[PDB]
Amino acid sequence: GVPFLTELKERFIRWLDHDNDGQSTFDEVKNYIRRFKPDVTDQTVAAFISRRDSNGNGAIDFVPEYVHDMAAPDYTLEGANEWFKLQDTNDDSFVTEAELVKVAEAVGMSPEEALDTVQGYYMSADANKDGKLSLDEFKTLYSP
Ligand SMILES: [Sr+2]
Ligand SMILES: [Sr+2]
Ligand SMILES: [Sr+2]
Ligand SMILES: [Sr+2]
Ligand SMILES: [Sr+2]
Ligand SMILES: [Sr+2]
Ligand SMILES: [Sr+2]
Ligand SMILES: [Sr+2]
Repeated sequence: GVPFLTELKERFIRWLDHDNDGQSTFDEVKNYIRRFKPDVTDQTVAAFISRRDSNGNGAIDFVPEYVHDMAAPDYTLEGANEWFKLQDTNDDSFVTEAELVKVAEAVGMSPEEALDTVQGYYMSADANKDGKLSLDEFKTLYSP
């Protein structure tokens, strides 16, 4: 569906551009990802910016880039993999229940809200019940 542009802006400010200058520069994207992957590498942060940076100015611009990306959200494996990798705190190519719960708490959920999100919705994709998601399990969460 179509997002509320005013909410997109409030989200962009609160997550990526605290100063509302219209750009999310390196240290801003890093402070964003560090909330939930505290030992995120500088190169991960750079690749996140590059997928969004259509004008090549090394920054995520609210306009046109954030609005373009968010106005028409769509599924791709590459896009799903980016969030998978950011939740894979130990980079072992699985997201465990505990990693997903810690990320949920880090982005502002209470302990019980985080547990109920992960143990309900996320683990519904755990086809072999081993307590963790592969990329192939995780990607199914985009098409309930
Ligand atoms: Sr200020
Ligand atoms: Sr900024
Ligand atoms: Sr990283
Ligand atoms: Sr840009
Ligand atoms: Sr992991
Ligand atoms: Sr369950
Ligand atoms: Sr599994
Ligand atoms: Sr589906």
